[PDB]
Amino acid sequence: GPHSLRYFVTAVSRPGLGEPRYMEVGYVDDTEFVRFDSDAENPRYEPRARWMEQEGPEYWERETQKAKGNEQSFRVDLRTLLGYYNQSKGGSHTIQVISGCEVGSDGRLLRGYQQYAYDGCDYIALNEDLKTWTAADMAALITKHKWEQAGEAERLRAYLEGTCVEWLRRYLKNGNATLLRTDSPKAHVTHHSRPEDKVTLRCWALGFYPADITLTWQLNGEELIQDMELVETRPAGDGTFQKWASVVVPLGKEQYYTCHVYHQGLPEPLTLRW
Amino acid sequence: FAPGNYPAW
Amino acid sequence: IQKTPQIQVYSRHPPENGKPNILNCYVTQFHPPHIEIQMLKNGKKIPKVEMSDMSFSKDWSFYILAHTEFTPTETDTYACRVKHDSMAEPKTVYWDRDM
Repeated sequence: GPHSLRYFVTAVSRPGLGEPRYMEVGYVDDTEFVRFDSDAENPRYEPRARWMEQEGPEYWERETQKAKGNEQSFRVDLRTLLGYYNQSKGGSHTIQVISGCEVGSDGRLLRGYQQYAYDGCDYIALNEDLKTWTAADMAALITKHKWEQAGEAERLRAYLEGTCVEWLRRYLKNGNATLLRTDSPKAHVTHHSRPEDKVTLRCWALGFYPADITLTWQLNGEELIQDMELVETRPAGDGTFQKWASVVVPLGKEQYYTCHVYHQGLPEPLTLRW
Repeated sequence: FAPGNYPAW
Repeated sequence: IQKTPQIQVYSRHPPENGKPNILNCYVTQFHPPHIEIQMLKNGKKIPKVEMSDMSFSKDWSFYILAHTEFTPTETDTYACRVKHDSMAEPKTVYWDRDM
């Protein structure tokens, strides 16, 4: 299947409390593998997955130097934006960035992207052509004109198509035992009373990897997608994932509803009853 | 391998 | 923008008393990013809590996981307490082991 390398960056100002909080978090697929946090006692880029032990000390030194440089650029950005939006120095503000690339099972590039937000709203983004930018407001249009005259897109494209892809392949190779594994979901159904002669049926899926899964409830061969409550698939603390899906059904009629679990670790989908 | 340059806004 | 966090509390395995497990507090869909998250055993702060899996969704709202190794017993109760600007009061979410 496909794979991704993604870097989530966040800078948060805190007036009266010193410099902004700055964080970078890297993911290969849905697994955290590196992180930088400016609030650490000695801020360094650090491994977050076991297989990153295969990188030498030069790797960590280089990533740490990038992070400290990036941190400074976002401090300046935070100042600049107060001018752009005529905001006071007293309020806290947030920059977010997502950068990444995705490859097929053969290692070839599928797509690359970079998108930015200010205070939780789109600011500027690289278009799918990887040549032009798209800006959400007047402030972002200033930024766009700057990046165009500096040729920033060309530099970014070279990273997304070359460096990003090549390192993703390396991490997939180095982290093969972790990243290319499949852990099959284990499923069960719980039952809870409600008022008015109705019952909540909840189907659980536990201990699975990778994160992509489908949980559906059925009554007589039709899916009850519109009547389901769900949680977003969520990490379980040990590198695996879990999810649940519920439906409200008439008391006494529980036996007619079935939960269906689809996952790459399930040659045939699971079918469960209460 | 993280992006090493985010251009100033 | 202001988005109130969803707080989800859950174990890695279905709980069996005396068996090692992992307790999770997943705090999601919130903005602004400043937040305090504390895992509590019988009303007392658990010391060895790992923070992990910080990300954001397509609408830019923040996601983060707090977790800790634990061995459930019959009597011990567990909760996640979260403070965020969107809420008037700190919100304490109890682990519901029968969910």
